[PDB]
Amino acid sequence: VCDATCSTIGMAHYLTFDGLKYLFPGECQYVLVQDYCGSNPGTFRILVGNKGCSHPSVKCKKRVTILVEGGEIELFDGEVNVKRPMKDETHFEVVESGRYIILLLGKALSVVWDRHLSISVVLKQTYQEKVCGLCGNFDGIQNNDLTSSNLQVEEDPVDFGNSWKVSSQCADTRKVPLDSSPATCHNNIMKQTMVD
Amino acid sequence: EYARTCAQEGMVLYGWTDHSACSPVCPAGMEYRQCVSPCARTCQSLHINEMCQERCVDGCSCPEGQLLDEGLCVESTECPCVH
Amino acid sequence: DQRVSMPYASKGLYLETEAGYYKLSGEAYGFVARIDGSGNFQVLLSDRYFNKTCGLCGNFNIFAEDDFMTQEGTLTSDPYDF
Ligand SMILES: *[C@@H]1O[C@H](CO)[C@@H](O)[C@H](O)[C@H]1NC(C)=O
Ligand SMILES: [Ca+2]
Ligand SMILES: [Ca+2]
Repeated sequence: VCDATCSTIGMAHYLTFDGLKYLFPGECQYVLVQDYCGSNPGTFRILVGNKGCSHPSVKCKKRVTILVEGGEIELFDGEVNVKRPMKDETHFEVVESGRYIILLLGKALSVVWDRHLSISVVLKQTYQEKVCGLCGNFDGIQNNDLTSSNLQVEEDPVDFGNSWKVSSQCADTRKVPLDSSPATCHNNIMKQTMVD
Repeated sequence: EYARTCAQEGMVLYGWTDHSACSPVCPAGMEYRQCVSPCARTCQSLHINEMCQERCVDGCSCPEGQLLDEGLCVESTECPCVH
Repeated sequence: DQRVSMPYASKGLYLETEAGYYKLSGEAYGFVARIDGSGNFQVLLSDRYFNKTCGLCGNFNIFAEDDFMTQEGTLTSDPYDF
């Protein structure tokens, strides 16, 4: 079994480990992936937080706070910041090479950041259903990645990620009416072809 | 006002409303605490911690148990589910 | 004019309730507003506007006597016409 990979393709889209693109425009902070899931120790708690990102635009500068080995290292605005160094510094590593920030944290964990929006965490064969969050469980089963925090599969992802917000009192997102055209391309068929 | 104005300066006061015979108004189930955390552990919440290192803010909040659920204080046993 | 529900988070302004009291946070723009049940406006504002702002809550300088500088900019003794 190979090494799976989350992703945030664009502003509000999410690709699971087992592979499931889904749409989720959010504005609160959310649990992308963690280990503290059900009946586990709960080593790492990768989080993500966007702001003004329900509608993609030049806005939506992401914030990412990753919580491993009792540390607090986070990133946004081009650079990474250590708010609390973690204990075992030996596994720590940062490779600013090319356009990316490649970022290891251990034997079976690695993060990649395009400096702009994308979040491509890479997990090894170790876990095999030891995680949960917005990327699913990493079990191989591809249609059980929408197991909400209240432990049931949901059919509608906009309700799913609402189950994974951190601040349980911020504004949950709105069920958008479904259409093939976003706001600008809505009734702008001319533009809609040029973009196509 | 004088309570908060001192509190903002970096020196907070405590329990002054106990004998003042005036408490600020709040809805049912809550009354005025002083220096409650903003991250009120509510009912339908994820059990994560040590992100809410924010400063401490005054205001009214639930009793010791009686978790928040939709603008009221309800006992922790009866936390519903949502779908 | 369209009455919206609450909470509400558009355009980087999180419109939330805290401790049973309503809050409007503009941390990107460096302010936090709120109201209590009785109705008491409060504005926590970032030191970025030190010596910069001027309105009804006076300038964010150190001095507490000069902070009536009118919309033209005039130290007016009166707290009323200001
Ligand atoms: C405020 O700005 C004015 C005009 O630039 C300057 O003359 C003055 O020294 C400043 N005062 C403070 C307290 O920064
Ligand atoms: Ca799965
Ligand atoms: Ca002043």
